[PDB]
Amino acid sequence: KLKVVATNSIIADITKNIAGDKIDLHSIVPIGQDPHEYEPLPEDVKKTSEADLIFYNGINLETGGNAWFTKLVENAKKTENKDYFAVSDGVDVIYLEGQNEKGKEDPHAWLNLENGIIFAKNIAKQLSAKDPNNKEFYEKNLKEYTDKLDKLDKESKDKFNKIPAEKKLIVTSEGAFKYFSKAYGVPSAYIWEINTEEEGTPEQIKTLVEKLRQTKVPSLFVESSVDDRPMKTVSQDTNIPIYAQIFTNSIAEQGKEGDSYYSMMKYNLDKIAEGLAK
Repeated sequence: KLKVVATNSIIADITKNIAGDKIDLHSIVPIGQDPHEYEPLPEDVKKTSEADLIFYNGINLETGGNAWFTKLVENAKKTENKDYFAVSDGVDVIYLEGQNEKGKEDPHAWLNLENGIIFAKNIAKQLSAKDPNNKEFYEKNLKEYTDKLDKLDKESKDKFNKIPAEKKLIVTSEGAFKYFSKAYGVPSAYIWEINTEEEGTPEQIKTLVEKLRQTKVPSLFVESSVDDRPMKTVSQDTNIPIYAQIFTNSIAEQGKEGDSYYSMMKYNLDKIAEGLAK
């Protein structure tokens, strides 16, 4: 079978929904770990060296900081846009501090569903190019999968559009929800910016408290993958409850709620639409 490597569980899950058992699939970053600044293990090196097709997020997720993915493909003698492909190719990129420069792309594109669809379309295209025998199969799965994502996307947009606008603010610890904000029409507020060295300092917490005091936002949220003590402090200091934990950069373990890209997103969308309507 085609040997495929995905850098993280979101990409791997989307890939599974396109390819089913037609491929040999290895995922590098395990469920619940952070795909930024990961350390590949020997099995990852072996699988990537053997791979026919390699998918990564791109837009600086795996190539910033320690640039682990770059090191991995260079050692594996794999070539950009021949062996390995950024599944974010084609997304409408957001830049940190709104400054369009290479390296300032915000990586968190999958947190709106239109980009999950783009991810899937890129995955299907490259599976089909490397394994034409199964092209019809990949394309059928692509349509089914992207239909599923599109329905959820439209339903969620309809819900957000109904919420009184004074309540519409997505508050999280890290500013990782800017693509979500763009797509669903819900402005972002947060304790610390992407790629900040110190997470959850007194300066940062105070800043967010002072902003939220002037708002009517009814719920805050917290990422399952961050230390929740800064947001708990913000919650206490503003008297705004934390409604839910939400997913950011990983699906959940198999069998749990959110154990696929689709169900991860449905959980997020469901909890945030619920929480902001309070």
